[PDB]
Order: sequence, then structure tokens, then C-alpha cells
Amino acid sequence: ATAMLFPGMGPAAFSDVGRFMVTNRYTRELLAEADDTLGYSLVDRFRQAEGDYSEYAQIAFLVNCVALARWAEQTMDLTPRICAGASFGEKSVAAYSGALTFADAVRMTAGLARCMDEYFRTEHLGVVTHSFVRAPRERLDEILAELDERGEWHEISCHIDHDFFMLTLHERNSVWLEGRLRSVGAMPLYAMRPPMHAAAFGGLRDKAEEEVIAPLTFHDPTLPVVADQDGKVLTTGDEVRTMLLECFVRPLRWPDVISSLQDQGVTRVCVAGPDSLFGRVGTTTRAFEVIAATPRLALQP
Amino acid sequence: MWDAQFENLLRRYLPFLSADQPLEQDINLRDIGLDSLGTVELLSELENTYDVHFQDEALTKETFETPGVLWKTLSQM
Ligand SMILES: *P(=O)(O)OCC(C)(C)[C@@H](O)C(=O)NCCC(=O)NCCS[C@@H]1CC(=O)N(CCN2C(=O)CCC2=O)C1=O
Repeated sequence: ATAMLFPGMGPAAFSDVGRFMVTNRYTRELLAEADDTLGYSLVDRFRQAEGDYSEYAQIAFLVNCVALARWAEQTMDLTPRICAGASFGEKSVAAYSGALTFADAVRMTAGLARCMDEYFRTEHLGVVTHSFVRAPRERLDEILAELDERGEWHEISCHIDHDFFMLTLHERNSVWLEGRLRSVGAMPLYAMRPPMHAAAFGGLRDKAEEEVIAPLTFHDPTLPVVADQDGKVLTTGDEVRTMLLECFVRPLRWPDVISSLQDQGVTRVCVAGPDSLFGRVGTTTRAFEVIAATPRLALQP
Repeated sequence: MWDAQFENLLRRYLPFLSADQPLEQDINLRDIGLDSLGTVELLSELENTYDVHFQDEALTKETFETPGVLWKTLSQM
């Protein structure tokens, strides 16, 4: 039994994906619908973007991810039982699964991108989300207790693997956190701005509900979707609406998604899109055979 | 100057370097294809193969910037 997985966003540039987007017929179809929905040339604004994670980059990733899933289905004759999306990917699965029309998912993605930028212009300034590895829970607790001791606010924002976690907190503690991680053999990966996945962001959650998600029409998916907050198999439009909202304030629990999938009979997984993380981490590897449906793969003969 | 045990290992994590292209000492590993999780698995293979534990300054990104700094840093253990 097979599942369709949609990954989180990661580091890349237009050079990595540009030939794919302009050459693959799935993506061309989807770009046409995206342009007609936004009122501009997505490829053109993505092409000239001055960032790693602009609005335009985010919508392009949506499109690439969905087209690669449609691409893997036809190319490799996959017949998925169930699907799942991590972090950014929640938006990808919504569209793949049929919970939203592609056009609403483009609107959605675009709206939330503006909305995150407004929000974090003034709110929780200096807060950052740190990723790290080679950190068993035992060691992480010691660090957190040392943080509690100094009265410094924090929140675990993601559980990736037994020894792989994301922690959100003020950047004042970053250098110390990094140094202290390394002291016990843990390796810092990245320090992400804006931050993501914390109870203290219920304010952002409300604003995405009112300004962006509420006007949209959700449909039950054509296959069930495993929530990345806790492994819940979802089956209605309203459960997919909720996951996209809870995402701002509930931590991502990737070992729970792997659990359900295994429990629902899944032997194999196709990861749709460019992928620095969820298709490669041990949590996914040890459980399943992985097909990596990346722009590189879709440009072989 | 490193050996073939080191380099065969290291090349299993540089997808944009071809077998017929030399591994320059000062070449930047990120541009040659090493990324976060690659680095993680690469640490792994080095710690088994060489029976060491990386730590403190050896876990900064700088260690992994080039094969030269990585070989230097590894020799010391
Ligand atoms: P190494 O540097 O090669 O690898 C680092 C790492 C493995 C961590 C790699 O995956 C990485 O760099 N991650 C990218 C982090 C980053 O910089 N992201 C910037 C923000 S963008 C993306 C946009 C977005 O909206 N989200 C999630 C927000 N979100 C939800 O998760 C649910 C609802 C919602 O709005 C992103 O991740």
C-alpha cells in the first residue's frame, strides 16, 4: 500500500526548478490556472525575486509539489490509499486531496504569506525557531530545564525523530543554545525566521482564520489525509480546515504521522517535490520504501 | 593531504561532483551538493568508520565548509 507525502519548504533557487516549471506539462497547466487566479505571471515574479522564501517562491513550491504528485501518479502508476503534508505541505495536500480547488489553494497560500509578513513585522520580535539533530530527548530536557532556571521562554515546535527537534525562543539565547547543543554532541542546523508552531501564536491563527481561511470552501478529500499535528486520519473538509489552522499553534509531530501511516497499511511512500527533510529523515526511511518525486527525477527520459 | 578511504566516503555525499572531477582542497561542499541531512549522515559514517565523536567546535558549520577543513579537523582525533 502507497501514500502521497507533501514536504515542507526548504532552501533552493529559481535556477534549481526553472527548467522544470517551464518544460513539464503538469506544471504548465497549473501555472496557467495560478496566473489567471493571482492576476500576474507567477513564473515572472518568482524569476526576479530577491529572497529564498518570497511569496512568489511559496506559491511556486505549491505548484511544483502538486504537479510532481500528479506526475508520479501517471508516470509510475501509483494508486495511493492515503496522503499527508508536513508544515507548508499541509497546503499542498489540501489541493492534491481535493479539499480545495487548486485556485483556492493558490489564493490561500498567497494570503497566508502576506498575513505572516504583516504579523511578524511587529509581533514576537526576535523570536526564532532552531532546528537541531543528534539530540536525544534526555539531553534536550537538561537544556530546557537550564532555560526554565533562567526564566527564559521557549516552546518545542517540532518532533522530527527521536534525536531531532525544533525549539522556538528568543534569539538572545541562540548563540548559547548552539554552543550548549554542541557541548553534548548535538548539531545545530538552522535558525528560522519567522518562527512557527507555538501556542503563543494564537493571535496569528485568528488572523489567518478571519483574513484568509474563512472565505474559502473546503470539500471532503477524495482520500483521507493524515494530520501532521498528531497522526489523526482526516476525512472531511472541516478537519482539513482545522489542521491548516492548528498548524500555527500546535507542534508538528512527524513520528505520529509515520505511525498512522504504518497503522493504515502503508508499505511505501512517494514524496512530491523538492525535499531537504521529511522524505530523508530516519523516521520516514526506517518505516518505508521512498520514492522521491523531485524536479531532477521528472527531467530524466 | 587525505586518503582514498576519506574521499570515497565523502563523495557519496557530493552529488554535483563527477567521478572524473578532482576534489579540490578549498572547494565549497555546499555548492558541490552537501546539504543539512547529507552532513548529518556524513557525520554518522565518519564517527563509525574512524571511531570518533565530533563535538564542541567540530560541530559548527565551518568544519564542513571544505574537504580541507574537514580533513584537518578529523585528523586531530
Ligand atoms: P540545511 O540548511 O540544508 O537544511 C536546513 C533544513 C533541513 C532545516 C531545511 O529544511 C530548512 O532550511 N528549512 C527551511 C526553513 C525556512 O527557512 N523556512 C522559512 C519560512 S517558509 C515555509 C513557509 C511557510 O509558511 N511555512 C510553514 C507555515 N505554516 C505552516 O507550517 C502551517 C501553516 C503555515 O502557515 C514554511 O515552512
